[PDB]
Amino acid sequence: FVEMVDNLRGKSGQGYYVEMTVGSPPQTLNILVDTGSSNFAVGAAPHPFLHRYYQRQLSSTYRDLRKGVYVPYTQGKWEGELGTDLVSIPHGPNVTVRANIAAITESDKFFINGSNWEGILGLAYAEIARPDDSLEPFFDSLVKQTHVPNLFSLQLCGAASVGGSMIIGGIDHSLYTGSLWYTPIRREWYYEVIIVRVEINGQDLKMDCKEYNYDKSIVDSGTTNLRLPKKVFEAAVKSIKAASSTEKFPDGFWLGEQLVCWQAGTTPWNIFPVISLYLMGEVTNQSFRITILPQQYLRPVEDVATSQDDCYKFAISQSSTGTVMGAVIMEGFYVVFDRARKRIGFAVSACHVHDEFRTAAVEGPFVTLDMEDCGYN
Ligand SMILES: Cc1ccc(C)c(OC[C@@H](O)CN2CCOCC2)c1
Repeated sequence: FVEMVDNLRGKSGQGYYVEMTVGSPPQTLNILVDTGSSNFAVGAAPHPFLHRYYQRQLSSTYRDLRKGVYVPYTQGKWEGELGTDLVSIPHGPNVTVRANIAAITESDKFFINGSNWEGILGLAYAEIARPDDSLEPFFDSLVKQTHVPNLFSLQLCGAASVGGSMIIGGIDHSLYTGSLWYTPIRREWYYEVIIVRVEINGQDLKMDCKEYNYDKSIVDSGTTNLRLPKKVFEAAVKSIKAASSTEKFPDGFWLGEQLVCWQAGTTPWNIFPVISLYLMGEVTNQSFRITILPQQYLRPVEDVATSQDDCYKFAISQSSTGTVMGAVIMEGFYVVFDRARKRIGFAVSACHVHDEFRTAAVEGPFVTLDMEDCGYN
């Protein structure tokens, strides 16, 4: 798996992408790695933000499916023409697969101006595939047509330019320290899990854990932030605020309506608490917890032209769709999407940003009763 190490790149805030090839002869493209969706979709027309795009006319192996797809989201969309073609991952396993490709022909607020990626690799399950679950996801096609074991793992580092590794079909023990702790995939649509307890600094929010997962809790490499349902966010923030009263901050800041700025190297992190999520374990009444630092929820905003200081965002926010464990969470950990056994493994990342005081941690076992009742029906 050393072939796959460091095979992800990116810029802060713009997501992590891997190099892929499509069609014959190979067209090289940088493709966003997204565990929060299930479509393999690539730019197929000269949108001006794009370095590159899929030229189907060049590919002997391309086959039109004579069906379109339309993918709306909040303030924007993409849409395209479905087909299949041969796909490889140069710094991945040594296979070639016939995959569904959504050739993106029109879009709105999808592509990022200044980004170096041109497509998206949805790694979640068929259930949430558009237009429907009959459209087989890439990773399904990859496993079905090859002897690649049914799992992948991600080490998202983020140092500006960010970096990481997507190990396809296996686990690289060099990417983590300590032991892997596993949480069940509640259902195969998103990578859905159950949070059973939340501690800020050690103290818990004392809320009906059912809330923590209203209506979902998911692991999503395509989201930057830790999202938290309305009520959980309220209490979450209420407590982080109390942990941090040493200095005063505006209301908008907590709502991600404004950024906060300190002077160069002048923001010791200790006015902010560590945050621990307890996840459902593999065994009845057994959990484990993952602990992240404020260096995870305080993310430097890359470049602001109207300033020169240490201006971080607050990487936590509300949600109507549920908890979303994004890069704020994932960059503390090596994460193993163990699809074969329906579970996600967390371990301390060999690359997470630690200091001389505190660290990201994964610890267990803990005893937690009624973890099932934490899941919404
Ligand atoms: C790069 C990009 C552009 C547009 C959209 C809508 C993107 O979303 C990526 C998804 O993984 C978003 N998550 C949000 C949480 O729920 C699952 C989908 C990415």
